[PDB]
Amino acid sequence: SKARVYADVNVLRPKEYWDYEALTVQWGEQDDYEVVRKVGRGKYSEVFEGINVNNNEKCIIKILKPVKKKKIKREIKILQNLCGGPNIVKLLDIVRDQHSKTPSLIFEYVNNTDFKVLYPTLTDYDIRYYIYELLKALDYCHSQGIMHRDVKPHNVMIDHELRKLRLIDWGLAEFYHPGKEYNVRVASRYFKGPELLVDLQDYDYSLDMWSLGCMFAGMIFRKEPFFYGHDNHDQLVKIAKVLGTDGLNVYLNKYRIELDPQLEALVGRHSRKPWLKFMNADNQHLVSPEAIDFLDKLLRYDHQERLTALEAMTHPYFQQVRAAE
Amino acid sequence: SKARVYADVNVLRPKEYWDYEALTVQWGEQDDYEVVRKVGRGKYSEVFEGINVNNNEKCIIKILKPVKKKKIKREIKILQNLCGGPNIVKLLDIVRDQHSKTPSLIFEYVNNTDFKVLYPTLTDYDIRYYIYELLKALDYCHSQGIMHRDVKPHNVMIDHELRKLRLIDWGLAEFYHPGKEYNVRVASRYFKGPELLVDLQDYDYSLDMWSLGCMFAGMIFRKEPFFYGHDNHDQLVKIAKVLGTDGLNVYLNKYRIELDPQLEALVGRHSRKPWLKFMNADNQHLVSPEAIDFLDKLLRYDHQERLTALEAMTHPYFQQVRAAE
Ligand SMILES: CSc1nc2c(Br)c(Br)c(Br)c(Br)c2[nH]1
Ligand SMILES: CSc1nc2c(Br)c(Br)c(Br)c(Br)c2[nH]1
Repeated sequence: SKARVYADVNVLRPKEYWDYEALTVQWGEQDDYEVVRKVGRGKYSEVFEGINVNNNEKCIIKILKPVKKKKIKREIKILQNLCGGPNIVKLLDIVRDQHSKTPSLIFEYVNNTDFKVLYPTLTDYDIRYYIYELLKALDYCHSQGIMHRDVKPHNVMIDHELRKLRLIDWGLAEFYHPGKEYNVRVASRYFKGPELLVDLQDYDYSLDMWSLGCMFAGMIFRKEPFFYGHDNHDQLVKIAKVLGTDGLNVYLNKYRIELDPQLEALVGRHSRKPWLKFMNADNQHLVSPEAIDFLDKLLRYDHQERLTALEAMTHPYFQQVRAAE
Repeated sequence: SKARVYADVNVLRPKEYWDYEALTVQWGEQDDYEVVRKVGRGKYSEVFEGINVNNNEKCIIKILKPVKKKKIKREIKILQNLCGGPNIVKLLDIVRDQHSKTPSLIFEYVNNTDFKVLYPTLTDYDIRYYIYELLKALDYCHSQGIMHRDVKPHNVMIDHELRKLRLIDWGLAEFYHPGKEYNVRVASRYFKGPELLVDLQDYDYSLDMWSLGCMFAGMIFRKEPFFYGHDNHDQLVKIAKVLGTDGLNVYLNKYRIELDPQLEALVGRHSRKPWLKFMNADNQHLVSPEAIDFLDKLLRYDHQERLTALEAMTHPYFQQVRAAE
């Protein structure tokens, strides 16, 4: 498999663009930034709102829990290539604890409103708008040869008042290389594309669209996560129970990929579930023919069938938002 | 039915934008333009290359065969609204024979190469490129609330050397009005969308995409016309024999449209014909998974399922052309 778009970005760019292991970090002053209050935390870092001692501007300090120098160079190089692009979290500085080497990435500040409390307030248009904004981030990084590999609400910071959105956490992000096999233990479970659940290692930008699709199904259907699987195997089961297994079968055959006997019998056989069957009084006003049509073109077993970010932005669903533009 | 996009363009614009009957033509000097040589001719006009006596710049003089003042105002008003837009034939002046009222529309000159001789020379990329260019014309007029209703090679002037393309002949063009029934005797037969063949009068911009789809199938498969039907009825037969009749059935049912018993039994029952079954040594190099995928998304019975012009431009098929941009 090869990405249907932006497949040669890296092959035509200077090696120093993608050769992240060959990055020599320019550490700044661990001082210019003061932690003001812990505002978040993944298992790969603790996050705090912070102040830039110099200009007093707010900032976000991401202190990294012991990371292999090679992975940090990846996240850093990726942040550097995408810095300036639409809705990409701006990396303002890299610093380190003098005494112990602990890295902290300094980013632009985003007065974010956690999704668990923001999404239920979102109007039909709001969702359309924000998803749209997220699509600019995605189409942009994809156009730079980068797979985020970790799309999800948690990684989409949103300032509702300013309507400013930023795709964050490029720690699981990777450069796309035509015909390269990648680890399928990326992205959060509930957003893991089928290809990740069936060890189809030669994936691409499309991985993200599925993630987005999951995030979108969650927002319109008000069901977060949309595919709540306790474990990777069960994750493929929550999917098959929605997309149907015959679709899965076609996917598996097209890419000559087998399934492990155990999971195989666990995913059993399920008929495709109409998207409208997820509709209820609570989300009826967010569901629409276009929302369904857009979502249907996102959640495709075949990563090759999924809408590319650029195509998603032109789907009529986004027409009103584009018109405001 | 209502267009999935640009549906409210006219409803939000000043009435003088679409009220073409209320146009008061500003006739110029029938003199400034001299016919140099007949270069074309439809049944609604004779076309000649011409010279602008003033600046000596070449021009195209379209002398209209007796037209109802109401239709001329339509073509003229439409040409005026779209003048300046991407690849839209530029209307430079409207004049009239003093002695007899015969109208002549003066347009920009295009050193065109008839398609019957140009297309066979076109490379894979050339086709992609030109179709792309045509899509800008289409997405633009559609975004102004106008249905061309007559897309076809004959109406796409092309200067291969300059790679300049213009969508011409807006004589069958009309303003789009949400929920309005239009005459289905528009566009040339071989490019008539199914909706035109089954009297689905509430069509929209999508009509054009089918036309384009036909033109595209002709160019990649080297089969002009692609759907060669001797008459409107037989036109729906050449289609059903390709898209299959069950698809047709779904279309007919969704829009509660019956078929006339006569044609009904004439279209009989046919299975869908894989697009790749139109491939042969002569067009093999122009056919590709993306070309097929793009075409498949154009030739849909359901005008609502067809790619909108804006969506077609973002289809991976056009990726290389967009990259050159
Ligand atoms: C889970 S709470 C949280 N808020 C964040 C903001 Br605002 C930014 Br900007 C960045 Br970078 C990260 Br990482 C964040 N993590
Ligand atoms: C069929 S030959 C022909 N060539 C044309 C050119 Br060049 C232009 Br510009 C326009 Br407007 C029209 Br109508 C044309 N008709």
